[PDB]
Amino acid sequence: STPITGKVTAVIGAIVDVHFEQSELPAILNALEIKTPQGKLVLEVAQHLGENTVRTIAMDGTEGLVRGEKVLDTGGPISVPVGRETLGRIINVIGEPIDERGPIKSKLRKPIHADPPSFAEQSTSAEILETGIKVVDLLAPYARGGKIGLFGGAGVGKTVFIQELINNIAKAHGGFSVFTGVGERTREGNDLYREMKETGVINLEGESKVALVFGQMNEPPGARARVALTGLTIAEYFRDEEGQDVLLFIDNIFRFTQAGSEVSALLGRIPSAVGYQPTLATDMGLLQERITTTKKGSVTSVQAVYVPADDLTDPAPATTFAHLDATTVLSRGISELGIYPAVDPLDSKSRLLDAAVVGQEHYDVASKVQETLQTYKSLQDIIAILGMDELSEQDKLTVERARKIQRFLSQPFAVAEVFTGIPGKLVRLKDTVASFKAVLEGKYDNIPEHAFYMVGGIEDVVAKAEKLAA
Amino acid sequence: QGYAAEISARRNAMDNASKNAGDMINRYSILYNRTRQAVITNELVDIITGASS
Amino acid sequence: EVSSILEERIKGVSDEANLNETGRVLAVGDGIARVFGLNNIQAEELVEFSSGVKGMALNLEPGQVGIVLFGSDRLVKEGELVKRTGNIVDVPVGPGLLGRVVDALGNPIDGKGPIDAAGRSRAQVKAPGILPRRSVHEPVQTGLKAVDALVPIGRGQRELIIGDRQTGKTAVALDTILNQKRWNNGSDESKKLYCVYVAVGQKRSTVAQLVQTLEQHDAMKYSIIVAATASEAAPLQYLAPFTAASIGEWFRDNGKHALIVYDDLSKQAVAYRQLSLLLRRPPGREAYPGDVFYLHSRLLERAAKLSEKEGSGSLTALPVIETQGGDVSAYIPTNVISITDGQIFLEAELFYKGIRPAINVGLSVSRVGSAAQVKALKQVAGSLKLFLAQYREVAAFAQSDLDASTKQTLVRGERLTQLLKQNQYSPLATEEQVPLIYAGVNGHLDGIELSRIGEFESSFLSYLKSNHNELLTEIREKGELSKELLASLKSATESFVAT
Repeated sequence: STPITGKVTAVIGAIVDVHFEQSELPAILNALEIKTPQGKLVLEVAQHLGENTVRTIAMDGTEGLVRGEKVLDTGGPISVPVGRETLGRIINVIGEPIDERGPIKSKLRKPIHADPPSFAEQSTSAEILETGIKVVDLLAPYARGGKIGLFGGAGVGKTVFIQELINNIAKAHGGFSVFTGVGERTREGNDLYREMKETGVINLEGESKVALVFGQMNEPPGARARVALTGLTIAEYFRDEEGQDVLLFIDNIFRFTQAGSEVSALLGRIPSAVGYQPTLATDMGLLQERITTTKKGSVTSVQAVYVPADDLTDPAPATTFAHLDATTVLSRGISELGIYPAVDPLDSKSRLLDAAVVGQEHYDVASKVQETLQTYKSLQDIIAILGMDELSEQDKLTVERARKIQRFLSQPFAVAEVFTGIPGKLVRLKDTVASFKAVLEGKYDNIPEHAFYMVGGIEDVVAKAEKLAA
Repeated sequence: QGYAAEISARRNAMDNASKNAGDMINRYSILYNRTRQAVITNELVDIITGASS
Repeated sequence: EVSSILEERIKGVSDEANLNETGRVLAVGDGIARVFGLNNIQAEELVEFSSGVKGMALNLEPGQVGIVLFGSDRLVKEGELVKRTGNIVDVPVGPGLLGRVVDALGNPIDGKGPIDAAGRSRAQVKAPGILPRRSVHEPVQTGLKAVDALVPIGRGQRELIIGDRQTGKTAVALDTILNQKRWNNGSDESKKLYCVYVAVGQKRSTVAQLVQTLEQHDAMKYSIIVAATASEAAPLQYLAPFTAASIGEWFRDNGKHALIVYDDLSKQAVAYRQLSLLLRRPPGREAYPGDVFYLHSRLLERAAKLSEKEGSGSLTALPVIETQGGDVSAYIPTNVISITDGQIFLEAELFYKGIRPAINVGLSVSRVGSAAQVKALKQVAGSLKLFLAQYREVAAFAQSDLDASTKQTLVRGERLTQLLKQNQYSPLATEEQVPLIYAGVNGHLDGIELSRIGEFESSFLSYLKSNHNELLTEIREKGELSKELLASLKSATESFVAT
């Protein structure tokens, strides 16, 4: 054995400090393993405290550690398995196959901490992903190589949205994907595992076109923090070394922020505003910066974000808010109105919604939608008390058009056939631009309002008009 | 006679409404101001408690 | 070629000499290495570790000198030589920095070879005093019609760009940079504003987009972009505006003009919080570092307008502050609002309502005001301020049986508001700002229906160019509107409106 043997000195909470013997001190961010009857606890060295005492964060349960129990050093940051043999595994924070397909047949391991690609490396891009979801396509399209971000509330139908997105985007995407789950419920986990086994994305006879890194919220406070990192490294291997495009997806990334709050507190750093870690900015930065479209390849993150108590002024959603390219804020109110997807049309902004980028026609149609809806929102107060009994002829037309546009957003989804039962609908990008254009022009202002509820394109609006006619 | 009385009443009524609303603005303004102060203090105490340890 | 350059480089490193002072890290945690040693260390001096990371020594504590690491934690490891660089934080400054994207240290991150610089100047030097400063007196035309008329911006006076989160705040700023191309290109050296944009805490992808956009509008050639990206370590982020100010000083001192746009000071604040709390310096209000008012005030007062004694330089500044949910009572916004000398308040609702730039006319103020504004533009847009004021007040009355007077206001007001929109990422010359605004002011465009206002605008410009580019040239060069010029203009507008 190595003369690198440490004896645990304090099993505190997750913080467990080890007291290595003379000159050999494992460097900050390396990974220590303590052989245990459980298996291997991996502890990440996180401070050096002087006098040959390192202070490490546990990544597995700390119960049963016996003070003074010998600690071996791996010698580098938690080293995952990476490969094309990582497709169709479910690997956990410490990178062990937790799906019991037997040993991951990896050729390489890589560190979980690797510096983001330099300023020189960055390369601008702007290509338009076709979500196939009406609200998304028209009013804030997503872009390939971007950092798409599914910001939304607590239980505002986040799961439904994510499920639809996986169905569309994943199948469409050419490259592999890594679906990485940071701290989401194991009920949700099993559903996702099952769902993509059914959809054949994970084909355990064939070769899966996706990998999984599920760390779930029953895992020790430390592990939740660096589980996100574990996932990043699988994506990096694909992006760089294997040169293919990727489509990393992480869920819910607020949980990454939240996780960081916990291990900050335990490490004993004086808590900052609204209890977030002092390292709040830089921790967001390390995750976000790493995932970007280099000249090597392209990785398009789609990150769910959970807005605690539906207040997006809270420091944790707000910190995340900056980094992501194409925000879509799913709001509770819009959900309550019955509009599914619940994306709030007046709050979704994409930075690649620019007139040149999306084309002049797309731009004009979408600009007109935004103004029409926004006016309606402004008028909402007047309508509430005074009534529509002093709203002008123009205003009455604006209310009517806006109400029609407002409910034109709802579209039944393919995974909402068990949540609804109206067959899912995916409209083309071109079709969405056209269909909304017609509505705005007032070409279908003769159609009754309920025929815009849960329909596809304009053709469907006409079809529902006939249905009502009967 | 009626139409004039009606519109005259509506003017009178909406005028009294504006006054009543003003009073509510002032009352809730004081509540707002206090509430704002309280949040700053309460938050501050939490930070202090942490540092003190 | 490249081989020759490498051969030059190996030759270009020489053997060293005995290096005074050393430390051994006592404990390194949290990016706050605390080193025991460094007997004589100047406060805030740059110290270089064995590993190769650089740090500065913010806390000189009674027995240990607390270096803050400018890179990843992993680099330094407990006990290891900590060399004393011996020069307090300084960054290369010079005329030569024009056109290079440089990081906080000053190293070229654009990869266009070594930064040629004419001095290295310290990054904490104190602001111009009472007698050095002479009051603002030279317009800076940002080229956005709304900024230039509604809220004039003059040389050497900081004015905030405080607005709601990701309402394309940066766009309003970037527009200013583009318009400076018009004056810049020429040969009048008492007209060139050499802008420096300081991107603090923005993702590397965003700053790459910035770089490309500037190159696209052929604007890198009077731009220096100090970029300390989100990835970069919290000390680098901390020193990023301070460093930037020093880059600006070369311009100010040498007597050019320049505008440094600190984007966004809201993130600067967050970085200072991270440093202070991690160094265990006492916490303070809203968990922001105790002296946070003092930090922001130091940065923003380096901007000034030098007296004619001191070479008549300037250093306009434009901090950008991100208002979290528009709560302008928040501690970091409130401090900055006090420090600054003006505000432009971009409102999210307006942005949504299609008014882009989304300057809320009511809640913006210019405190240096009429000192700026081209004399011509001042004359024909005093009215514009007053008209819009009425339109705001009479706005809510737009919900019946309305007086003719009220209706007149509404027609004029709606048309003006529509008129002041400016297509994103394109500036508009001052010589065409004065004509366009003239039309609205004189009420010629009151008759034109709202949908055609936009079409009219472009048409008016082409019409002005064809019919009387003599008129335009006179407006541009004379820069003051004489009654005879206003006469010609009235005629021109009449002719244009008729067609």
